Amino acid sequence: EPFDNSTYRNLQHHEYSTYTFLDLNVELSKFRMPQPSSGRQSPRH
Amino acid sequence: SGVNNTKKWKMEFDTRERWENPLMGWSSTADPLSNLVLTFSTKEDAVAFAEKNGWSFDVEERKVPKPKSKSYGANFSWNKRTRVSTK
Repeated sequence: EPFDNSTYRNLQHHEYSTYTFLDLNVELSKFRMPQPSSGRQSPRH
Repeated sequence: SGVNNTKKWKMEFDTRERWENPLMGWSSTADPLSNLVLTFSTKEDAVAFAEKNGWSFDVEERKVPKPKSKSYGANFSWNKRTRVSTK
């Protein structure tokens, strides 16, 4: 528990994957509240 | 897109026969009043020069491009279908 200023504990980025960013984004979806609706389904519709 | 040629009334005569020469074949003609184009600054002056010289005339009123409201912010509209897909 020291003032271990000689260690770079941010090593979690080493063991990441190709799909990591989109993976935990999907897991994070349930927390997100419903998005606003602009009415139409598309700017062209 | 320039407009500096739509500011003066023009007077012109109806076209006539234009055949081809038996020689090399230019566009011959027999109507002297074929290239005569006159310019007038106002319709009233133009329509007055016709019958004063004794010419049957027809007059077409000036077409003024109607003012159109244009807004750049409409290009990115939250609801309206005027939002563009490219820029």
